[PDB]
Parts: sequence; C-alpha cells; structure tokens
Amino acid sequence: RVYPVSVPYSSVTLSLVMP
Amino acid sequence: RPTFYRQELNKTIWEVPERYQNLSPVGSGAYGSVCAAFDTKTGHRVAVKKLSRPFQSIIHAKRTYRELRLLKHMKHENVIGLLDVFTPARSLEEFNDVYLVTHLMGADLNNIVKCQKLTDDHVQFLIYQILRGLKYIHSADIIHRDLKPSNLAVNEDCELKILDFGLAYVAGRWYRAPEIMLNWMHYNQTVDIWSVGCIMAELLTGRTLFPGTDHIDQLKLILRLVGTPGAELLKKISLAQMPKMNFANVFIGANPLAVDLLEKMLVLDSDKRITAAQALAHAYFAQYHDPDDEPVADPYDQSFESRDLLIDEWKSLTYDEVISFVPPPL
Ligand SMILES: Nc1nccc(-c2c(-c3ccc(F)cc3)ncn2C2CCNCC2)n1
Repeated sequence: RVYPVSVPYSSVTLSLVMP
Repeated sequence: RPTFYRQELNKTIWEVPERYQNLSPVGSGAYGSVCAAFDTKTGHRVAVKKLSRPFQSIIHAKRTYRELRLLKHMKHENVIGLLDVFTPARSLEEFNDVYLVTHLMGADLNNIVKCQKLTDDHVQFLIYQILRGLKYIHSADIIHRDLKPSNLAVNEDCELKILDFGLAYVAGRWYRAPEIMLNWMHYNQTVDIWSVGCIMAELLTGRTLFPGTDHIDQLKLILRLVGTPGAELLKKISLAQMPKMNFANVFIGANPLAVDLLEKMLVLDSDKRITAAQALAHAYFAQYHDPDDEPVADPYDQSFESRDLLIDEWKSLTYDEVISFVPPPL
C-alpha cells in the first residue's frame, strides 16, 4: 500500500487548532 | 508552609496550596490523573498530576521515586519539566500523596491528527522538536521506550513536549520497535527513533503506519514495508521473502527530503538506524537545525535502579526529593 500526504508537498509561522 | 484546601474530583479528594485555583480534570497520566489549574501566584495555567497509591505496591514506591527523579532532572523546552511538587503532609510520618505540576499544554498529537491535516511545515517543526527532546533525553542515558502520539503534548503555537519518558496498551503496540515487542535483543536508544518514524509517517498521512492487530500481524505489516531482514539480522537474536520498499514510492506527494529521513529512521537493524543527534543535522530540519541551540542534559544518577530497598526507604527517598525541591526562576 502507498500512503500519500494529507497536504501534497509544495515547493510562515505554524499553529494547530485545540480540541 | 502554605495553607491547603480540599475538593473531590472524579470521586477522589485533592489537597493543594491555595495558589492553584479552578482545578479541572483533563484525563489520565502515568500512574495517576491530572487537572488543569490556574496558578494565582504566577498567572499561568498549570497541569497538576496526583499519583495513585505512590507507596502501596513495591513497584509503586519505585515507580513513584523514578518519575520524580526524572522530572526533577529534565530541563528542556520540548521535555515536560516540573514547575512544582508538593504534598499536604507536614512531615515524613504523614507523607502519603504526591502531586506533580507542569505548564498546561492544550493537546496531544493523537487529538491533533484526529481533527486536522498537517503540512510539511507542521511535521517539519513537530518532528524537529521530538528529536531535540530525544537528543537531550538520550544524552542522559534515558530511553523513552514507549514513544507514541499520546505522549507528545502540544500548544496552539505548534510547540511540542515529550512526556512519560523513562517510565516504562493496545495503541502503544503500533509504535514499538520490533526487537522490543518480540524481545529480539537488548534494546538500545534508537528504539525511540523507530517510534519517531512511525509518528512522522502518521503525522504526514493521518493514518497509523503499522496498525498490527496482534503481535504476529504487527511484524507482518512491519516486514511488508521495510523488507526482509538483511545479512546480519538473524545473526542478532521462516516467512515470505519480501523486498524493501523504495520509500519514495509509498509516501506520494511528500517532500523527498522528508522521505529520505523516514528511510534512515525505519531501518530494521538497530545498528543502522539514525540517531536523534544525527537526525537533527539532516537537511529536512535545515530551516530549524541550529547546532548552537540543541543542548545535552547534565549527568543523571540512576544507581537506585539496581537497588532493592524497602518501600519505607523508597518513600523516604521520594520525600527527600519532594522536600529538596527548588522551584525554577520566576
Ligand atoms: N494538559 C496537560 N498538560 C501537561 C501535562 C499533562 C499530562 C501529564 C502530566 C505530567 C506531569 C505533570 F506534572 C502534569 C501532567 N500526564 C499526562 N498528561 C496528559 C496526557 C494526554 N492527555 C491527558 C493529560 N496534561
């Protein structure tokens, strides 16, 4: 099986949403 | 000695200094349960863990001494540290319960991936932070050995902290190095890097990489991707002879720089896996890679580990640690 990335790689500060 | 107050939560009583306020349960932690609280001395939200029956069982006294020893030694941005440790007891003769407190983190990576996708920038930074922790932890001769997404605490600002290291069910099987699951050799530190591999791949994709259904299936899924054991291999301790996948072919649409690391971390022979300190310098982390900001821990004494003492001495050893606690610079 192959597993592709959630968001395909593209070739400026990070954050997440809290539950 | 500060004034305490009592209050029952999930049907047990908590005795805490007045400074911690609005205590609220946030789930389970290692050998206890933890509350989010507001610290009226400092203004920060804190997580408070009260450990379960710390000096009941023999393991428990050992398990309780062990955690407090590790938590008093760990001083690192990606490694949970102690803001405070207290007990309601005013001398050793009444010493019975122990509370640990740390900066409150909002989520763990299990909750994150279960509600969002993640960019290569996200996994770049997240993975980066884990191996900075791991470099620090490994450098004190401590192995996590149960590294898994629920052991990684994260903030709204993408900041990550390792917890529950050096303390070691169904979920945890997925991230265990094979030699440990099936007792193949004496485990070295790279056991955690295998878990790191599994986690990074699952952060990229959103799906557990090796969701083995039992001990036997796990290996089958393991060997299905990484290939059969090479030359040595069996010379380090009967099924289909599968070949090793070219990782580029599996993780489609990934940064090729990221898959090269995955390739280096998910190597079957422990001797061949990349190390945390090694993995840090690689180019996927070149954006965050800064050799001048990737520190090592001070030496840490684990002599008590081989020691067989009585629970009352283990209890006195912990109480000694509780008493001697020096809070960090406010
Ligand atoms: N929200 C949060 N923030 C920091 C830590 C914890 C925490 C602790 C822990 C360890 C030491 C300490 F001093 C205080 C708490 N143990 C498990 N967990 C989380 C594990 C994932 N969800 C439940 C709580 N939880």
